[PDB]
Amino acid sequence: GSSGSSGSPLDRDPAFRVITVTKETGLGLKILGGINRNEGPLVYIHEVIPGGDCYKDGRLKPGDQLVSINKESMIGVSFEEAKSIITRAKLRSESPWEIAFIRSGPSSG
Repeated sequence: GSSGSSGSPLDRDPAFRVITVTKETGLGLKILGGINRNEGPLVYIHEVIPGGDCYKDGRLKPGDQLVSINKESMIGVSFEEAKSIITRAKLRSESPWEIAFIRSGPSSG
């Protein structure tokens, strides 16, 4: 059957949500954590820079756990890497920004 449980490096989350942010100038998003950093190994939104693509979206916020941007991996990655991807992303292209993270919170009742 299936083997694992206890603990694992990679494993898609149940509340894993994926959205898209209208790309115009560039990502303009900050990340936190890093297998080397203290906030890691998980990666989260350090802060939404005022004047970015996501900034306008709002869907995302500072503190949310990221998963992958554009088409890379943010889970269990190097703080510099995740950040290196944003600026390395397509940028100034035609397709929007592929944002993947986990969404889940108390709503109503």
